[PDB]
Order: sequence, then C-alpha cells, then structure tokens
Amino acid sequence: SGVNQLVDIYEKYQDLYTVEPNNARQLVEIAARDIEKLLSNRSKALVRLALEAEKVQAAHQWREDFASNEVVYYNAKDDLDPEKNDSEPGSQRIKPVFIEDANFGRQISYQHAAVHIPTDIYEGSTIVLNELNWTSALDEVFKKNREEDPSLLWQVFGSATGLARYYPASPWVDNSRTPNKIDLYDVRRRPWYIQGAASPKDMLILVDVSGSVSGLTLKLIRTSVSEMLETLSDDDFVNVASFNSNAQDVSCFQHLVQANVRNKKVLKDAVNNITAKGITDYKKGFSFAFEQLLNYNVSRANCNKIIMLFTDGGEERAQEIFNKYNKDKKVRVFTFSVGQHNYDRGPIQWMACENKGYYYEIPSIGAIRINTQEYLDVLGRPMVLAGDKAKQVQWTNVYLDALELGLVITGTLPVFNITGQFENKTNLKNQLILGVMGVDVSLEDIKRLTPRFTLCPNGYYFAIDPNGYVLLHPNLQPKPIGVGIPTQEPVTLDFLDAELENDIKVEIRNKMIDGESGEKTFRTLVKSQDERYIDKGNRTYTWTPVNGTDYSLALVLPTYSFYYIKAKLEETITQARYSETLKPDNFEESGYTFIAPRDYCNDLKISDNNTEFLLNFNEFIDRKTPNNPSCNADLINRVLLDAGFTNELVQNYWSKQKNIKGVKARFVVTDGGITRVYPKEAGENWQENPETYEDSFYKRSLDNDNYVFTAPYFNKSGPGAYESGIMVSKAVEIYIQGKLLKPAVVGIKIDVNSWIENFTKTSIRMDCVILDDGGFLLMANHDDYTNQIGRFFGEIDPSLMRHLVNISVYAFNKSYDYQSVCEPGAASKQSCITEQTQYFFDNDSKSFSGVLDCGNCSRIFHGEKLMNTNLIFIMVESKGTCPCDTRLLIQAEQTSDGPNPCDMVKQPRYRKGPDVCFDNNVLEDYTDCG
Amino acid sequence: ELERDCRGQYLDYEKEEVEAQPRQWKKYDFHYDNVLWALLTLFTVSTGE
Amino acid sequence: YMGKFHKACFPNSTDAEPVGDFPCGKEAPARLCEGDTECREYWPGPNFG
Amino acid sequence: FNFQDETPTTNFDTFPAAILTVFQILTGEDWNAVMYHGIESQGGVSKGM
Ligand SMILES: *[C@@H]1O[C@H](CO)[C@@H](O[C@@H]2O[C@H](CO)[C@@H](O)[C@H](O[C@@H]3O[C@H](CO)[C@@H](O)[C@H](O)[C@@H]3O)[C@H]2NC(C)=O)[C@H](O)[C@H]1NC(C)=O
Ligand SMILES: *[C@@H]1O[C@H](CO)[C@@H](O[C@@H]2O[C@H](CO)[C@@H](O[C@@H]3O[C@H](CO)[C@@H](O)[C@H](O)[C@@H]3O)[C@H](O)[C@H]2NC(C)=O)[C@H](O)[C@H]1NC(C)=O
Ligand SMILES: *[C@@H]1O[C@H](CO)[C@@H](O[C@@H]2O[C@H](CO)[C@@H](O[C@@H]3O[C@H](CO)[C@@H](O)[C@H](O)[C@@H]3O)[C@H](O)[C@H]2NC(C)=O)[C@H](O)[C@H]1NC(C)=O
Ligand SMILES: CCCCCCCCCCCCCCCC
Ligand SMILES: *[C@@H]1O[C@H](CO)[C@@H](O)[C@H](O)[C@H]1NC(C)=O
Ligand SMILES: *[C@@H]1O[C@H](CO)[C@@H](O)[C@H](O)[C@H]1NC(C)=O
Ligand SMILES: *[C@@H]1O[C@H](CO)[C@@H](O)[C@H](O)[C@H]1NC(C)=O
Ligand SMILES: *[C@@H]1O[C@H](CO)[C@@H](O)[C@H](O)[C@H]1NC(C)=O
Ligand SMILES: *[C@@H]1O[C@H](CO)[C@@H](O)[C@H](O)[C@H]1NC(C)=O
Ligand SMILES: *[C@@H]1O[C@H](CO)[C@@H](O)[C@H](O)[C@H]1NC(C)=O
Ligand SMILES: *[C@@H]1O[C@H](CO)[C@@H](O)[C@H](O)[C@H]1NC(C)=O
Ligand SMILES: *[C@@H]1O[C@H](CO)[C@@H](O)[C@H](O)[C@H]1NC(C)=O
Ligand SMILES: [Ca+2]
Repeated sequence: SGVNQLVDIYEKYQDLYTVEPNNARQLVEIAARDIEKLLSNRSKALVRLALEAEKVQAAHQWREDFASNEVVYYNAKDDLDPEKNDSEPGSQRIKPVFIEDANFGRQISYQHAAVHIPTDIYEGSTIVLNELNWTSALDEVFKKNREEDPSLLWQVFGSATGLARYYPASPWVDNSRTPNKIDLYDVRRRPWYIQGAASPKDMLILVDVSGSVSGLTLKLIRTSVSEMLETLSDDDFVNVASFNSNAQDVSCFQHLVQANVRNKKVLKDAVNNITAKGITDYKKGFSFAFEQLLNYNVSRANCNKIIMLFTDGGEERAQEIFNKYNKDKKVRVFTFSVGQHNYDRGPIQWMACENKGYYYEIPSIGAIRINTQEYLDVLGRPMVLAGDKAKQVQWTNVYLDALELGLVITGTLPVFNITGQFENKTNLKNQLILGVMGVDVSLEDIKRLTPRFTLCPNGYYFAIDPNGYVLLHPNLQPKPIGVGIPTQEPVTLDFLDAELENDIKVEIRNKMIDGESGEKTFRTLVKSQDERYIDKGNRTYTWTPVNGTDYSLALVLPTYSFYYIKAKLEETITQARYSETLKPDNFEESGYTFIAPRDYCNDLKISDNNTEFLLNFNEFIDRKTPNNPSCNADLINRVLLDAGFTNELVQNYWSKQKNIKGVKARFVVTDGGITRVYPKEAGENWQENPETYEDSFYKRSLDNDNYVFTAPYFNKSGPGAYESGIMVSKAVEIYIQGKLLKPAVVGIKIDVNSWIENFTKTSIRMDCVILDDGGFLLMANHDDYTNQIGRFFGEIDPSLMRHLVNISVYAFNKSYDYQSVCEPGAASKQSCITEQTQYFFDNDSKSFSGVLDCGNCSRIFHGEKLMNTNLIFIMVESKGTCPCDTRLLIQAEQTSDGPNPCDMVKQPRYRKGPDVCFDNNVLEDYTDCG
Repeated sequence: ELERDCRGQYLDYEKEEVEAQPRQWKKYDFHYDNVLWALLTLFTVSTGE
Repeated sequence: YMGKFHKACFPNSTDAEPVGDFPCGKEAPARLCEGDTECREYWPGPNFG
Repeated sequence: FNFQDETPTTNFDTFPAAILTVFQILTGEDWNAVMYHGIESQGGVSKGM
C-alpha cells in the first residue's frame, strides 16, 4: 500500500500547504449565523407577502359578475397544448412560457404565479374568482421577493378558500389531467398551512361506537378520525377515546400522546379495529374526555384543549357534565354528525354552541376532507384577535415538497382579514384568517451553509428541533419515515434515531433542545456508513442555538480533525502539472483516477457517471485562470495538491515495482477527492463511491489506528471478491508541526487465492476461519466457507457465533432504520422500519478459548486477535457433529415494527413546546356554530 | 343542492378508486315537471315499475 | 341450472372480487370473459348468491 | 339493514319505514331486493335464507 511512502510525501511538502485549525466553536457560530441569516431573509419575504396580502384584500370589493371583468390567471393543472378553448366562463387562462431551471428542476416561469385549485373545488365560483382577483398583487410581490433574493424557492399563498398561489409558475406535479393520477392535494391540509393557521392542539377525539353507528356510519367515522389525525402536527397532542355506555381509550394510550407519525398510526389502527355495539351515554364519554384533558402529569401542548365528538345524533344534550367540567369554557367541543341518517342532530349542534365549538356534518366519504380543515378554521379565532403578536414566522418540520424538490422546510405566516380596521364596521367574518403565506427553504440550501470539506469524513453538522427532530443530518434521507410493518407526511427523524444513542447523546440532545451552547468530548460508537460495522469513536460535539429560531446547530468533529490541509497552490504551473495527471489518458502510468463530484466550479454539473465528470473537470481545469470567481479556489487547490501527492506515490513507489504476488489492486483515497487505484484492470472492479467522504472504508479506517479489513458483500452479483479481492486499508497519520492529520487512506485489495494459499501453506508445520470486526468471514480453510466469503459468520455457523457473543468477544448494537424502503408483506416496495445490528470487538483482550457446549456433544475452539488489525483467528475444530444449528444469527436489515410506542409514551423523550400560543380570547364571536 | 354550486368536478368514491367526475345538474327521468310528464310518471307508477 | 352461476370473470390469479356481476362460461355459447380475466369457480352468484 | 356502504331506504327500522316497505312488497315491485336485504341481514345465504 505504501503507508510510510505517502506519509513521507506529505511531510516532504510542508511548503505546498498550510495546516489550518478547524475551530469547532467558530465553525458552529459562523454556520448558525448563516442559517439564521437565511431564515431571517425568508422571514422578511414572508412579512412582505403577508403585509401586501392583507393590504390588498382589505381594499377588495366583492363581485358576482366576472364576465364583464375576467380574472387572468395560470391554472397549474392545465395542459401545455395551446388550447384557447380551455378557459372557464368567468376567467381567462394564461398560457406560459416555461424555462427549465436547475434550482427547481422543473419547468419554471418567473413572469407570473401559478394557482392550484383542488379538483373538488370549482374554479368559476364567486369565492374562487374573488380570491383569484385579489391575489394578483401577491403575484407582483412574489416577483419582487424573488428579484431581491434569486435563491428563493417556492413562495406560496395558501388560501382558506382552497387555492394555492405559488410564485414560480410551474405545472402541478403529475395530476393535471392524467388517469390513475388524481389530484387530492388541498392547500388547507398541508402541514405548513395547518401549522400557521392555528396554535398547537390538545385533542381528545371522542368516537361514538354504539349500536346506532353500525355499518356505513362507522366506516365514515373511522375514515373521518383517520383524516382528522392526518391534520395533527408534532406539536399537537392527541388521544382517541370511544364511548358506548362507558368510555374507554381505543388504543394502548391512556393519556394525550404526541401526534407524531408512529403514535398517529397506533391511533389509526385502534380506530380501524373499532366496533359498534351497545347504548350511548354522552355523559360518561364527556366525563372521560374532560378528565383526560385535565391530565397534566403527561407531556402536553398546554393550549387549545379540544374535544372532537364523532357521533351521528341523539336526544342527550348532557347539560350537567358540560356545566361541571366546562364552566369557564376552557375546552372547545367540535361535534360531527357523521353518516346518512335521520337521528336528532339538535343536541349535537347545541354542544358546539355552548362550548365555543363548531358543528359539522359528514354525510358521505367526500365530505370528510373539508370539515377537518374547518375545525382548524375555527381554532384561529383567538389568533386573529391577537392581531400582530400572532404574526410570527414558524418553520415546519422537514417534509417532502409536493412539487418535488426533495426535503424542505417552509416558513409560515397567517394572513388576516383587515376590511374594517380603524374604520370599524360590522366585521362579520373578520375573525377568520385569509390564509397562510409560505416560503420554502431546501435542506440543500442549509447544507451549503454548513460546508463539510474542511472537516474529516467522520465530522459533520446537524441541527435539531425542540422536538428533537433533525433539520440537518448526514443520515436524514429524502424518504418518508417508516412507521411499521408494511401490509403526505413529514420526514421527522429524531436525533437519537439518526445516530446510535448513548446516554451522553441524550444529555447533549436535551441541552440542544434547551437552547444552551456547550462542548462535549467523549467516546462514541460510530456506526459505519455501510451499516455493518461499529467503531469506538472519539468525538467532540459543539452546539449553539440558531438565534431567532427554535433550532440548534451542532458540529461533530473527531479529535484528529481539528486541523486540515489548506492547499498552498499559487504557482499556476505546479497545479497545472498536477492537472495533467488527472486526464483520462494516463490511466496506466498513474492509477485509475476518480474525482469526487463536488462543487468545484459553479458551471460544473456533478454527475454520477464519474468519468463524464472527470472529463468536465479536466475541461474546466484547462481554461481556469480567467475563472477566478466561478470556481471554488480552496476545493480545486486541494484536489490538485492531492492529485500531485497521489501521483508521487503511484509513480515513485508503485510504478517502480508494478506488480506484487499477493495484491490484486493498490488504491489511495484522499480527503481532497482523489481515489486512484493502480492497475486499471481491477480499477473497473472498484465500486466505491467517487466522493471520498461517502466511502465506508475511508471513514472506518480513520477511527481505527490499525489495518481495516473491509469484508466484501456476499451474494451480490457484480465485481465480486474472487475477481476483485478483499479490501485492506490504513489511514496515513502525518505530523506537521506536532499536529495529527489523517489526510488520506491507502489500501490493498488482497487477492483471495494468494492469501488462502498462505493460510493453508504452513499447515504442514480441517476448520479454521478468519473473522474481522462485525463477524464477517474473511475466509476459512474448509474451502466451502471460502465460497461464502464476506458473509456474516452467524449465517454460516450460528452456534459458534452465538457463543462468541456470549463470551463477549463480539458485542452488538441493535438499532432501527426508519427510512428504509421495504418489500410489503401480507397480513411495489413500501417503506418500513428495519432493525439493523452491527457487531464489534467488545473487549480489548487478544486470546479467547473455551468449550462450545453444543447439545449432547462438545466442541473446542480458540480465538486469537491479530495485532495491528481488526481481525480474529477462530481455531474452532468441530465439523459434522450434532447440529446445534437450531436457528441463525441473521445480521442484516430485518424488517420489524419499531420500538413499542405504547411503552415509549410513558417515558417519552425530552421535548420543548412552542412558547407563545393563542386560545381563549374574549373578543371572540362564539355565535357561529354552523 | 343548487345549480350555481353544482359545476366543475368532484371526487367519486364508488369504483373503490377515486376518480374525478363532472358535476352535472341533472333531472330525474320521471319528474312531474308538467301535466304530461306527470301523466307518464303516474302511468309508470300504476304499472308498478 | 345447478351450480352454473358460480363461475365469474376473475382477474389473473389475484383471488380478489370478480369483474362484472354476471356468470360466465369459458365454452363457446356462454358469455366469455375479457380483459385478461379467467372464468373460474367459487363465485357466490348473482344477488349475493 | 345497516349494511356496509349502504342503509336501504326500504328498511324496517321505524314504523313509517316498515309500513312503506310492507306496502311496496304488497304492490309487488322490487319485493325481491327487500328479500335479499332481509336474508343478508340474518347472515347471508349460509344461514339467513
Ligand atoms: C503468502 O505468500 C507469500 C509467502 O510465500 C507472502 O509473501 C512473503 O511474505 C513475507 C512476510 O513475512 C515476506 O517476508 C516475503 O518477502 C518480503 O517481500 C517484501 C516485498 O516488498 C519485502 O519488502 C520484504 O523485505 C520481504 O523480502 C514475502 N515474499 C513474497 C515473494 O511476497 C505473501 O505476502 C502471503 N500472501 C498474502 C496475501 O499475505
Ligand atoms: C373578509 O371579510 C370581509 C368582510 O369583513 C368579506 O367581505 C364580505 O364578504 C361577504 C360574503 O360572505 C359579502 O356579502 C355578499 O354580498 C353580496 C353583494 O352585496 C351579496 O349578493 C351576497 O349574498 C353576500 O351577502 C360582503 O359584501 C363582503 N364585504 C363586506 C364589507 O362585508 C371577505 O369575503 C372576507 N375575506 C374573504 C377572503 O372571504
Ligand atoms: C450498544 O453497545 C454498547 C457497548 O458498549 C452497550 O453498552 C454496554 O452495555 C453493557 C450492558 O449493560 C455495559 O456493561 C455494564 O456495565 C456496568 C457499568 O460498568 C456494570 O455495572 C454492569 O454490570 C454491566 O457490566 C457496558 O458498560 C456498556 N458499555 C458502555 C461503554 O457504556 C449498549 O448496551 C448497547 N446498546 C445500546 C442500545 O446502546
Ligand atoms: C316539452 C314537454 C312535452 C312533454 C311530453 C312528455 C311525454 C308524454 C307522454 C305521455 C304519456 C301519458 C300516459 C298516460 C296514459 C294513461
Ligand atoms: C446568539 O445570541 C447570543 C446572545 O444574544 C450570543 O451570545 C450568541 O453568540 C449568538 N449566537 C449566534 C450564532 O449568533
Ligand atoms: C439575504 O438577502 C440579502 C439581500 O437582501 C443578501 O445580500 C444576503 O446574502 C442574503 N442572505 C442569505 C443568508 O441568503
Ligand atoms: C379586481 O378586479 C378588478 C376588475 O376586474 C380589477 O380592476 C382589480 O385590479 C382587481 N384587483 C386586483 C387586486 O387585482
Ligand atoms: C383488534 O382486532 C383483533 C383481531 O380480530 C380483535 O381480536 C380485537 O378484539 C380487536 N381489539 C379490540 C379492542 O376489540
Ligand atoms: C396525576 O398525579 C397525581 C399525583 O401523583 C394523581 O393524584 C392523579 O390521579 C394523576 N392523574 C391525573 C389525571 O391527575
Ligand atoms: C480518545 O482516545 C484516547 C486514546 O486514543 C483516549 O485516551 C481518550 O480518553 C479518548 N477521548 C475521550 C474523550 O475519552
Ligand atoms: C460516462 O460518460 C462518458 C463520456 O461522456 C462515456 O464515454 C461513458 O460511456 C459514460 N458512462 C456511463 C455509465 O454512462
Ligand atoms: C450467556 O449465556 C447464558 C446462558 O447460557 C446467559 O445466562 C448469559 O446472560 C449470557 N451472557 C453472558 C455475558 O454470560
Ligand atoms: Ca347512539
């Protein structure tokens, strides 16, 4: 491999670079200031938009005749064909000119805003036409916002009438006019709209499962309760109770639990499993509901206490229960008369009036979606009357954009009805919000405020919610959160679920939620990127609060990553000489070169096809001198310096030898971006990530100060192991001015045959297995195990694997992956939680011998750990004895339901709720029961 | 329940897969909107069908 | 007519509900299936059977 | 008669409903559909016939 040769190369050129410090405190403070600057820019855009929306709606005169004055708008769900006949009677439809923009990745028109109207909502109605008229001012303010900040993503006006007017005119996603693609999108059900349209809730959904709801009414009630839960965010707490002559909880929850995805699925399953039987008692159900809303022993959103009565009808107004429990009327009661029936709805409508609530009817599936949006419409009354204190910008949980942009957050701001203000008029429905303004922030807009390329591959940033969900994390993927076993939701991954959970990490998580700033160096169990290995890492977490927001940014930084190599390439011809070693023509003098697809130049487009990107990079390097402000100087300088360093190893130490019997490929990978592998025949078999910071072996080999044997993948059809080799890697540990830097990882793809020979050559001076960390078979001598090279040991011989775990030569950590796509079982591929385990050297001892007491027999083994490497030799001598192969140790991504949420709501993770919330105002007009 | 409201499309939940169907202000086949339509309707009633 | 209303147009091995509420027959004079459907046994029959 | 997805208007839940259902069965029209409902309400073909 040439560890010492590349080390000597690095200290021999200390004049070509300057070792700079990675001051974690300064990095976190700077990145948190950048994040708060971005979020405050978006907040300013939101304030502009909401101010203009209120100003322009307040100056809008109603009409019922838009034929004499058409409204001209672009319907997002309109075909691109020039159809002049596709105009509604009351509206003229725009046909836009669509450019393709890289920031959005779709067809985008910056001239005007697009409008989404739900299919269930007719676009020619008076309500919709008036909205489409007064929102053109929003259109030009959209244009102003985008011209003051060209990095702006979607800025949208979610209207309370159903319309969404978002600025960059783009056609709706796939459901404009398409069979099997129906548009069920409604802006008033979006998490940002729901978040900005009211304060966090405390529901108790009371379900009336009595005899009278059997059949259709029960079906409608359970679908309605599911769609009601689908409007609850993570700041809302919910329980579902059912009553028939006595009330009970539908699920394992005995108190208001947080309305996150897993708890909501528990409640949805409990509702779906519910049955209709018995007589009704509205007093014993409301007693239960009010008692559960008074349970302050548990985590709650101490705000907006609600009861959602999902009944059909009855002749019981239940006066005295309401008088006893709701006398000052701290709890709203929303009553739903679900089903197609003729029962008395009078008491149901009265419960809403006497309890500040609202009455809704759901006669069929199809009315379900709208009435829930409407309780939200009611809940915003105290928020409107608290005029300008309520207009605070909130940031939604991370979710997947409807018009696909990946993971985004979005800042919300309610828009209020201001027709009579300082000229006080009747102001009938001025207690309702006009809508919610939104502005999207991409997680990749935040990822470029946290640059990771002066950091080690093991170092990274991550932000956190007050619920603990990560705004930013290397392990947060653009996939919906798995919620259980398979048979429009936020991607809310907790911090303790994105990583491996210690107790130090729980204390750090709580400190980050609390908004404190601190540092903590400790020993971690760093799970490897391939998710098969675990390292006893050595990390330093430094966190700060992102001011002006409820976020908290931290930086994970290894103890060897406090210094980095800032390339001192300014001779303009030395970097050129390093450049010619990159061109895809010298891949026999120098090794098969891969460049890491980073953002070196603004005009480089990164590609997965690495040779295409290498060609583009070489083209850009050819003519570089005039491109001073287009190319990132530091990244290109570092990659050129490291290209020179690896050339002076592939030539001066490999090309002078050119062949070794045991090896099959010699590779060097640098944190600059170069991953040269010598022969170029085994360079085709090289299937590691071109980006060096995403290489599992690289990050694995920086933690270990040993030689790391990366066992290959078993039963994976590709380059394989026999014709590619089995990887060995060590990280160079150069010292510059007494500073430990580990800038590269040299390695060897040891040939399997050249090693099996040397494994069995000295037998003259059969069962003998070589195992690495994680218990993966590097090979055996039995020549039948070597067929299964790179396979987990427990799959092969479970008894010895389980025993070796029992002696604790191998500990393990079983964790849950919440974002894994999944083959759906029976009661394409869906998303489940997988339950993944990783083994590792538990103890520091070297020799492990004992007797394997297999059933009615006995086996003897001896384990010895090879020094300066992650391997163990297991000298187990027992084959074909009595079978204790009763089961297997399948180390893989076992599909499973996650942690039992019934048990982890009794001891829930620490969580901080929103500070200011608006409920129970006295200027409120409760006389609109509907 | 009004002709004003009953325009555009609605989400039909009949075929077990949601489909957008046009909203149409139709009249029932036998409808008493006339003494001649009432006569035919009452004839169909008298035949029992 | 014994047991002749029990074969319906079933989809391809999905074992779900049949398409159409009519009996079928894979033979010549009977009503045939269409739409990549098979006319196989165990359908309760018309009018809930 | 509170079946899934439907409650027939020709039921015997109230006295007006039962009296209209019996009157309609006397006039003979669609008495068989009411019969199918009354069979399927007592368990289907297996035990309600
Ligand atoms: C199994 O096969 C051969 C044994 O025939 C191993 O090679 C030999 O390994 C020993 C290790 O103790 C070396 O001394 C032998 O010579 C060495 O070669 C290196 C090459 O640069 C010199 O620098 C050393 O000074 C020394 O002379 C070495 N001989 C040969 C011909 O390779 C081989 O490594 C092993 N296979 C595997 C996969 O490990
Ligand atoms: C914001 O609040 C204002 C009122 O404060 C709303 O404007 C009012 O909307 C109502 C419709 O509910 C209008 O009443 C209608 O008037 C027409 C013509 O007179 C009549 O034919 C209809 O039957 C109906 O009564 C009312 O004129 C209008 N203006 C005022 C001053 O009340 C406005 O709709 C609210 N914002 C939104 C987005 O809805
Ligand atoms: C993940 O893997 C780690 C591996 O360290 C597991 O932590 C280890 O758990 C064992 C079992 O409790 C601990 O042993 C115990 O130590 C205490 C105190 O020394 C002693 O009183 C007990 O009798 C027992 O020997 C071990 O210390 C602990 N290791 C560390 C570094 O804390 C962990 O349980 C695994 N699972 C999870 C979910 O983290
Ligand atoms: C434009 C309105 C014309 C109405 C014509 C409707 C059809 C008339 C059919 C009349 C059938 C009457 C049967 C009663 C005989 C006893
Ligand atoms: C946040 O504000 C506090 C006090 O106002 C200050 O000490 C801290 O440096 C600020 N952090 C950032 C990242 O600006
Ligand atoms: C915010 O907008 C200003 C222009 O108004 C711009 O100069 C600045 O770079 C922006 N900040 C961020 C973090 O995008
Ligand atoms: C409302 O409509 C009238 C007539 O169509 C138009 O003059 C006015 O500009 C519209 N309002 C807005 C805010 O565009
Ligand atoms: C949930 O469904 C199972 C499966 O039939 C049933 O046995 C159980 O009784 C149901 N739960 C309740 C609370 O009835
Ligand atoms: C909460 O705790 C108190 C004291 O431990 C107890 O009296 C009460 O029953 C508990 N539950 C509720 C709902 O208050
Ligand atoms: C980091 O590793 C060293 C030995 O490599 C160890 O002594 C030290 O305790 C580790 N750091 C922490 C915070 O434990
Ligand atoms: C990558 O791009 C190069 C040049 O554009 C081309 O020769 C090569 O076939 C491409 N490889 C793949 C896998 O697309
Ligand atoms: C090993 O297995 C025994 C049972 O054979 C069990 O009691 C014990 O907890 C296991 N673990 C250790 C560390 O002994
Ligand atoms: Ca009842």
